[PDB]
Amino acid sequence: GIFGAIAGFIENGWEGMVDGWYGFRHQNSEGRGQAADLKSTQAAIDQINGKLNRLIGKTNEKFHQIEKEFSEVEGRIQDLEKYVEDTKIDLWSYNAELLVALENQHTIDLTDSEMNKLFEKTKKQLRENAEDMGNGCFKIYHKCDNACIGSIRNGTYDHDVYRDEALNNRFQI
Amino acid sequence: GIFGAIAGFIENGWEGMVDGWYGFRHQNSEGRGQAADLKSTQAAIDQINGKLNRLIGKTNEKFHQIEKEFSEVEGRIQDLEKYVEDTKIDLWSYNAELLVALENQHTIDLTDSEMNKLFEKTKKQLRENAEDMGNGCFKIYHKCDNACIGSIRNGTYDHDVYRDEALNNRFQI
Amino acid sequence: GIFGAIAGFIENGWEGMVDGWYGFRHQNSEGRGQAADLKSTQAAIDQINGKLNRLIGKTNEKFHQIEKEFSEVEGRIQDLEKYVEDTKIDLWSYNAELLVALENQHTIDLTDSEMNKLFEKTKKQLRENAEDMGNGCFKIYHKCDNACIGSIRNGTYDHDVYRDEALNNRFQI
Amino acid sequence: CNSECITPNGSIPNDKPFQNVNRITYGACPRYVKQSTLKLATGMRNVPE
Amino acid sequence: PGATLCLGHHAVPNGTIVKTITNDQIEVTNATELVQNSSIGEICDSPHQILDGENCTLIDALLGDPQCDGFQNKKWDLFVERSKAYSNCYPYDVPDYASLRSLVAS
Ligand SMILES: *[C@@H]1O[C@H](CO)[C@@H](O[C@@H]2O[C@H](CO)[C@@H](O[C@@H]3O[C@H](CO)[C@@H](O)[C@H](O)[C@@H]3O)[C@H](O)[C@H]2NC(C)=O)[C@H](O)[C@H]1NC(C)=O
Ligand SMILES: *[C@@H]1O[C@H](CO)[C@@H](O[C@@H]2O[C@H](CO)[C@@H](O)[C@H](O)[C@H]2NC(C)=O)[C@H](O)[C@H]1NC(C)=O
Ligand SMILES: *[C@@H]1O[C@H](CO)[C@@H](O[C@@H]2O[C@H](CO)[C@@H](O)[C@H](O)[C@H]2NC(C)=O)[C@H](O)[C@H]1NC(C)=O
Ligand SMILES: *[C@@H]1O[C@H](CO)[C@@H](O)[C@H](O)[C@H]1NC(C)=O
Ligand SMILES: *[C@@H]1O[C@H](CO)[C@@H](O)[C@H](O)[C@H]1NC(C)=O
Ligand SMILES: *[C@@H]1O[C@H](CO)[C@@H](O)[C@H](O)[C@H]1NC(C)=O
Repeated sequence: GIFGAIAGFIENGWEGMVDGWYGFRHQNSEGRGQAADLKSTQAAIDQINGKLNRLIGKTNEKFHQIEKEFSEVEGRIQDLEKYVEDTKIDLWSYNAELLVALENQHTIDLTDSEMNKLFEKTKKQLRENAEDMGNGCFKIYHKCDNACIGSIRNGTYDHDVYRDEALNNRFQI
Repeated sequence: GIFGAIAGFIENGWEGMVDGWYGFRHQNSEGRGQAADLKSTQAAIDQINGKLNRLIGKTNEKFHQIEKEFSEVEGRIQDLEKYVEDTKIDLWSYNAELLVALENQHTIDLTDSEMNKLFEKTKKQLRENAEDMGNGCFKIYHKCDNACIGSIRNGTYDHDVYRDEALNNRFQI
Repeated sequence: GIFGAIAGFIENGWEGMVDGWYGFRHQNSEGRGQAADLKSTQAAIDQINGKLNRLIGKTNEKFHQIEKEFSEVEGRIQDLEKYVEDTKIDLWSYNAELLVALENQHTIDLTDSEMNKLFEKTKKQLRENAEDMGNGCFKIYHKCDNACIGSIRNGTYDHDVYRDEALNNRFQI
Repeated sequence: CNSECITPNGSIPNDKPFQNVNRITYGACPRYVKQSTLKLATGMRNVPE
Repeated sequence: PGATLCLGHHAVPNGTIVKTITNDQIEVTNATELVQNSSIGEICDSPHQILDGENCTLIDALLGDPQCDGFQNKKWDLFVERSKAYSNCYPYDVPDYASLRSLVAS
């Protein structure tokens, strides 16, 4: 939520993208297509799995304790045993509630972060050869086939190659 | 603080804006004016009300417990009751201290976030028709009356209408 | 990590920068040089010292408590004393582990944040006179001596002085 | 009168999550803490003219 | 000519200082108190059933000290013992007084 991409300037997600968490949809003179971006996707997963690594399968061994159920009324000593237990249960129950709320806020936010970073990296790569349409898409002001499109995705796009062409188109009258 | 808008590139807040948390001040050929942005304001309020919902009116019922004041010295049993109570109180006292500091950092940061988003959304809307002066304000390189200004605020500004006009002004010699 | 500057578009840190945490490296017709930015460094330091202030030298006084070691087997009363202490110990131990993980996450991110802000501030100052090369560096499209570079760092750079020059260079064919 | 939370000092409103009135309580009560005040931000940072 | 458009945020003249993770005193636009620090000084009789012990301890009402005859067979959610309470029958003690008192209270 906090970076404002996911559920923000990105209107919604793409249900037809089943091979990654983040990616690219393009349109050009040969048609329109889609490809997942591996690095951003993996980055998000690694952080979530890190949370999982701290939380899953990490239980503490406890052995002989105090009794916690009682068949006879006894008073003072029984009051104390039960209260200790009730007190313990409430604090652990508290930590867990807080933990989940906190982990969940940070997870929506970290995923929002990864989408935005991918946007920014892409934004920067195109230099003066593209403009931000405001909804996560870029208008590319030059002919850009799949190989061209592939180069952006592959991080090998050479902005200098297209610049004259792109500039003429942007700044036409 | 963490996004760097509020108490950052936004030099300060506007005390005369009392009908919203975020908004626009403009200057043009017909004058200068101010209007709150409802959507961003509501976004900030909603998250804060969400925190309150977890915190306000949510107390736990407790009934018979242990005694906590004592008129006679008794030794072993009384030390434990007191120790149990002090321990509980210290832990609850910790969570509360931790809760508020954490909530407050997140609240300042999320509000900073919403301001930046509004800046970002607005920045994107204007395309090549405006430039960022660096202090949260944009210089718009064309005549832009109230209807024009209203359109930016209203999210209906058509960058294409003014582009020729704006570009000539930006890239003059 | 979350803003994507540190360990992100900034390929790495500079070990040779020993008089600040953030700063500038430049190259121009008179050479290439380095200067720390004092304000951003201090901003990061100030936030970290604040955490330390909550944590360092702030211990709680405790006096007479319960016994915690025992030379004889006693059963019910002894089980409870031990259980009370173990329970206490486990909860304090939990808060600390969580505290450090949380504090550490926020510190890397806040430091990432400060780096990004300095980049963003710098980006705005240069207006249309520079382009983002995508790795935290700007290509400046005009002659820029030490005094020129110094002015950017010092926040007194006048984009109007160089704008005509820069535009001719940027928008060449 | 009508109040969910009773302490030896008297009944207290139970809207707040915490309280420093008395460690002794009965009913739907805020949890006792040592602080006399804990202020939760309900607005952004204030940066006056 | 053209125009200028500035983005900004509100502020108030009477902000309140709260503590955060990185600074113990930062001014914000508004805050709320999370610690209840006062009582009205009386115990409300609703919605819980209150039984005022007056001159009688729980144990004395139990045993049937004559001045506690009014308490016979009554129920309570919360029994309130007054510091002014006193016994006025045959002098007595209760081994583990606190437990009996407790079990009856509960
Ligand atoms: C600064 O912020 C506080 C808190 O956001 C504002 O307090 C608001 O005051 C009203 C009236 O007391 C509260 O209404 C009450 O709500 C509780 C539970 O929600 C309900 O049980 C009561 O019957 C009553 O209706 C309200 O909760 C509270 N705002 C919120 C959202 O918590 C205060 O107005 C602000 N101060 C200024 C000057 O802006
Ligand atoms: C609620 O009652 C308790 C108990 O009477 C009060 O605690 C006393 O506070 C005074 C003032 O500092 C101390 O001198 C006494 O030692 C305390 N008494 C005991 C037995 O702890 C407390 O002040 C009351 N709370 C409020 C908010 O009125
Ligand atoms: C509880 O017992 C006390 C003590 O005997 C009673 O206090 C007396 O009240 C009467 C009537 O006002 C006075 O004339 C006496 O001076 C008081 N005696 C003492 C020793 O103080 C009190 O009335 C009883 N309380 C209730 C509610 O039954
Ligand atoms: C990236 O582009 C290069 C240049 O064509 C190509 O050879 C290579 O297959 C691409 N790399 C990946 C991993 O897609
Ligand atoms: C947005 O545009 C519509 C269509 O002209 C207009 O009726 C409406 O008043 C505008 N909204 C605001 C609040 O300016
Ligand atoms: C910033 O530039 C101004 C104008 O020359 C000068 O007065 C000041 O010394 C400079 N600041 C630093 C620290 O270089």
